[PDB]
Amino acid sequence: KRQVASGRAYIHASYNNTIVTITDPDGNPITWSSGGVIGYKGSRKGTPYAAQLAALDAAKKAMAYGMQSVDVIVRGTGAGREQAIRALQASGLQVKSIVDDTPVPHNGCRPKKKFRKAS
Amino acid sequence: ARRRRAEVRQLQPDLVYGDVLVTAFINKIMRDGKKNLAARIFYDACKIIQEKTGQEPLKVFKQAVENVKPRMEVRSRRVGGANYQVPMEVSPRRQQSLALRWLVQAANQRPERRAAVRIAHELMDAAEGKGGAVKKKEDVERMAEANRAYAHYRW
Amino acid sequence: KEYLTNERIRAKQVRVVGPDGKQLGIMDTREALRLAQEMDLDLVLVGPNADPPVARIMDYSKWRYEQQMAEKEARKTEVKSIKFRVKIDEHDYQTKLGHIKRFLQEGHKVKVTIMFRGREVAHPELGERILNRVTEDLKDLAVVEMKPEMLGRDMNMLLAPVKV
Amino acid sequence: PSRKAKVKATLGEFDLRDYRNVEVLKRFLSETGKILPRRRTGLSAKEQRILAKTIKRARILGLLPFTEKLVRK
RNA sequence: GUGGGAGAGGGUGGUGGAAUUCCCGGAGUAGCGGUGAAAUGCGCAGAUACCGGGAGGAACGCCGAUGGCGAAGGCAGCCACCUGGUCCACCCGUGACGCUGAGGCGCGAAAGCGUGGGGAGCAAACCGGAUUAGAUACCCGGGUAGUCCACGCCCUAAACGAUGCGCGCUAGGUCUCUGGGUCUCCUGGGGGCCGAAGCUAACGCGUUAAGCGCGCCGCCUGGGGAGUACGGCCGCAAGGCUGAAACUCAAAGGAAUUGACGGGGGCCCGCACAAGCGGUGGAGCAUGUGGUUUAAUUCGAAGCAACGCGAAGAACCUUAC
RNA sequence: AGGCAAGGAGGUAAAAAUGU
RNA sequence: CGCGGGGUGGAGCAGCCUGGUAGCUCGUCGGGCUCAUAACCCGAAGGUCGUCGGUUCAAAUCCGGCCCCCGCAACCA
Ligand SMILES: [Mg+2]
Repeated sequence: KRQVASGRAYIHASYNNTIVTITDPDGNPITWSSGGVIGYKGSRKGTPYAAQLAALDAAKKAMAYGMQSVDVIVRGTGAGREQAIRALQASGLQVKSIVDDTPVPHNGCRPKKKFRKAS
Repeated sequence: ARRRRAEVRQLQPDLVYGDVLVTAFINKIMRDGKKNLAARIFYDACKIIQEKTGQEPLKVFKQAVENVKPRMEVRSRRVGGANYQVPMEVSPRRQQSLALRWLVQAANQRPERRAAVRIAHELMDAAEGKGGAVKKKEDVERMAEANRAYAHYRW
Repeated sequence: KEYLTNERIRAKQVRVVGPDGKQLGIMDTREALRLAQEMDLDLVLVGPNADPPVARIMDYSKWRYEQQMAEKEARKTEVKSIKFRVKIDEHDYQTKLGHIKRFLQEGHKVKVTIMFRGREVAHPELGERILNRVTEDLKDLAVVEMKPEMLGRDMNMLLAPVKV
Repeated sequence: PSRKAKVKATLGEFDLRDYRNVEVLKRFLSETGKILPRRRTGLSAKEQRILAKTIKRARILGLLPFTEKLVRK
């Protein structure tokens, strides 16, 4: 319904699901695909093959909206972000440059009890 | 078992074709220790094949073998507390063995009277692209690329 | 509890049950599918191996959700269990009683199991005496269902609430 | 373990306490807005500390990137 | 004293982005979140993820260290201020002015509690859901006190180098910082690591000693009773300090040493698993066993390693009953 | 491209109670 | 009896609600883990859905009778 040709890919990479959101040169997204879109409702939700599949799905979706040029933003390290990256590279997609941006706080609030003991 | 890579076995080649594959197949066919009965059966099957699909009865066999082969096969490992199916590659030798086994299995779960007949039909099927062994191979293949979820454990 | 959905019936004469209770009669698969499409629903095969195969025009996902909920609620509404002994004393007994009471209040069935070993001679007797006393104590919020059941070396008492 | 591009030695003579010069300290912030350590910088403890202070000042100003983004991977 | 020098030392006044969450605007859709697995949980009044803006509140990633400061608790964005101690060089001044410290005053993490503010995250109590035989727990989702600031208390501690402070002396080496130097190497002052002597119950320590001394204080006098009871004192209260007995037992304790074990780490092995064929387990029977029964079912064998075993020959005999 | 590494990762993450 | 909700493996229920599919938890039975027990693991035995019918091709289920039971109603006299 929309279209833009140039743009970004965002990979939020958590434990439980490797989420891929694909977006325009401004910042408003076109489509997003997850492990739970193509099955995978569980622990295997957060799994490298699953992530790869999700990425592929996202790419396909992008291709339907007439999308060519893609810049890569990895946000974090969930289990298969590398796999996802590889998939993206593969898809016959105009894969530009690879960029890693962490939402690591510059020591902010003391987190939950599963990031605790790691101080 | 943790020492040696332990040897893949040597077979004395065939007494009609001069091919170790054939001998292996015969051995596989052989339950209860009667090669000198099962080899006759194999010969009969070959003859039947020759009669029906006007092909070389060695060539047909080879074709069947080629058809029944899996490239990504599935295995069993307990990781995380729970057992997950692990899909990975097959060594050529091992793959061949597997194929042979599956052909054998197909032969024993076919319909007709004399075993020779069943074996012949199975061979024909394999040559074509369908059958029981072929079906099993396909199933195996499907089991991989669907459970490739846990294919981050190459072992 | 699993059946084949949408175009997935491998038949060329599927009998169409509508969304109300009707028997619409003996129809095609394609026609059934079209009917399903018309109501914004899907086609479920509820009795697959007969003469004319069964096409029920229902909502599948919702049905399955309902089924899953049913399966859940039934098991978890629960049986909660306490394991005593032959030789039981006072404070411990009181504690156990309290626990049982708490469980009852929660809204769950109570089960009193005893673990036996050492001369099956006056094992049923003491077991009965203690268990019956327990029952007597909690004949305010709990009642008796399966009376003292020593079945070899497996004694079990089942206790159900007064106001669930 | 860092052993080919000793970041102290390659860049010549200068002052540590000059924060308006950004290309001089561009050596010292790594790929991200992260400082290089003693195994990478090749500075005296005291000297290193001074450098860090300077970098912090620069960050507060703006000149040197506060948090950058890791290109290539 | 002059002359420097390092420092997250301490307080006061700011302010810097990353992050979080909140709230809008966008665009977007069916799940997200979670986990050993899941469920609660939130999401079609459109969540999550994604960009734009702010609203807040905390804490400050890297540098960062095994480092530095402080008496100790402790202390880290960064600046500014006020301000501690310290260390050196000069040996310039004073001329034994020192060292300790019963009491006392003073500080004194974190929690608590009072009063008011703030309130994002976290998060006792508390409610959930799972785990479970039971779960008041670990796992997961909320969530209030509280964390934060201010005043005022409290004042305990693995307040620990489990090592009081002061000085002197007694082999080195090595790294670490920090100063002075005639600056490939000295010299001082810290912080570690390895060790001469020596000590010590050893482990260890070993110019930062637990060595060898002296000085002065603190406390020890078996464990448990018990940091309790009584009193006294302090505290708004929690409690704290101070500190017994009666009784009661022949051990309480430490170091190591063998071994034993470990749901400790490495390396190996075995038909141990895997890979493979085919059985037992199911059918019937053949046995032997348990069990019962019975006049007697002779006796023993007990997880592997008892169970087609002693029995490699029970009609009598055997043969014990 | 390797020789040995120096680091950031997420897989190990089954739960296991006693004595006739 | 007046009205409504249901009777399901030995006991409690999921299915009834969309007509085909009756499962699970506990109890009995046996083995195995084990040094033994607990749990555990795996099964065996155990219902035709109170039940008679009808509807329906297939009834647990839609529906009616009856048993009933429960809950209520036994009120103004
Ligand atoms: Mg048992």
